[PDB]
Amino acid sequence: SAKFFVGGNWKSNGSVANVAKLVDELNAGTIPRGVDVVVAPPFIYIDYVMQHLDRDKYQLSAQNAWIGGNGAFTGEVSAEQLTDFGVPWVILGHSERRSLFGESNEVVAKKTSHALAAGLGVIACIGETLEQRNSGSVFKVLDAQMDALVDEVKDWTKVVLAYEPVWAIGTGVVASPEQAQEVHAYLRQYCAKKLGAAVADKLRIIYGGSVSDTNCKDLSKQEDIDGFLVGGASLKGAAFVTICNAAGPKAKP
Amino acid sequence: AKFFVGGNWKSNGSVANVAKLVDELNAGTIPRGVDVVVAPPFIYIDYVMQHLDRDKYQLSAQNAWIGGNGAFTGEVSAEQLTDFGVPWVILGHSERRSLFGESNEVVAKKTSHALAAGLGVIACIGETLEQRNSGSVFKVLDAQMDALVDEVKDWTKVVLAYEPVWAIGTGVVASPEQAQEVHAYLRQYCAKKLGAAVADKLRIIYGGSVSDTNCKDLSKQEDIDGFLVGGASLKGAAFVTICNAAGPKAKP
Repeated sequence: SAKFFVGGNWKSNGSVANVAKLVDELNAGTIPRGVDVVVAPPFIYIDYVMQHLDRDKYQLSAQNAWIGGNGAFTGEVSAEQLTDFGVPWVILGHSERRSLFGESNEVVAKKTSHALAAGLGVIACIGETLEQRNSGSVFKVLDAQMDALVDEVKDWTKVVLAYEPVWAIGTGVVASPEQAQEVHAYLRQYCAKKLGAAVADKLRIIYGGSVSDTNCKDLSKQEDIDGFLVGGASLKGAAFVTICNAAGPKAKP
Repeated sequence: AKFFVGGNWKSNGSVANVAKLVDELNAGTIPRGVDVVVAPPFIYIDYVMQHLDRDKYQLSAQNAWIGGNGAFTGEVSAEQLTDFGVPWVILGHSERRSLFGESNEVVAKKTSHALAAGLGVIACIGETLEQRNSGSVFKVLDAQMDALVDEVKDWTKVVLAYEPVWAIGTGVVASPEQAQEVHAYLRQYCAKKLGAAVADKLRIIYGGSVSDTNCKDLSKQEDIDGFLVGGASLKGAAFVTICNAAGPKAKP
């Protein structure tokens, strides 16, 4: 069992007209019954998307959350401020923060366990780069990114494990179905050792490559691909709704 | 001069408190002719803008991204703030510099980028306890203020906030004479490099452990044009008191 998870990370994008336009487009789309669909607008627009996105079809998310609680931390938004505000999800550990802000695995893991205890669900992101794929380090790279999460996370009920290959995040070369499946199969039978196949067969291992309307078809057929983390297509309305429909029989109604 | 009173709520807030603070801020009266600026965390900027008094307060962002839009998970751009209605943004806060590693040049780049995007910047500077105990104070500000003068090409919409790191949450307050000495250096160092035409008009506000108690004594000093308030900005009654510390430094 794994309700298909399509995550639409808008990333640092959007105007007043565009967010209201994308809300109208996402509201006009029809999502198949039994699919978790989560949009993640940048912090300032959450109050509006919370108030204007159709509550039955989508749930909200935040693109980041502070490692600690409240206090004197300028700029950061706490994981407690979010649950009280009404946001149910948060993306922690994107490759645009592991690299550009120096967020290590132990920080992202601690960032997730603090957000879990704050009452949130975490779309915990992992993945290697072009530097690591060629050197064959994908074996170690994910096992070190994952162990930190296992070292911290104590309840995977609300965790969604996104595999974003950085050599495929912003560059448009979507990892082929047989590539992004051989990695997802690892994470499944890897979470079976540390946790236990009962938890692993229930966990959602979505995919966070360069997903579009075209290529989600052949990815969603793969066994250990339980969903998508969509970035560029999530800014286009019907482009996101198409990918939210590629679930098929993996959608528990 | 237009006495500049900032209020940086920092990583604080709830649905009740943020709402409660706007009622407390809308309640008190602000002297006729004072620039007062509050900076809630990002998620509450919508509510405050639609509830805080237009005619008595202005909004501010606690941070902005060094670049424009694009694939940057989490961050908020300077363009995303001007179209939203925000007129101000605090950049280079001492908690940003130390915890997240905002380099001296990044903070300068963040200030000129946010200026060219239609915003105004409350530029932050200051030294640590490591930097006063070794006497590196005047060297640090010269380096932090130089990098700005490099990027910033119009100081019309820039408020320069001095923030002693040793005098933040510690509770220690840079005494009225300690914070007037520094505020006077920065002015003759802005006449240095931008001429006395820019320096006299520029707003240099003090950003230490300001409260309704010790705001009366710092507001009288010569080169102190206001305050960055962090902790006392969360009490609507105490913050409006500090906004009245202006007196003749504002007038209309």
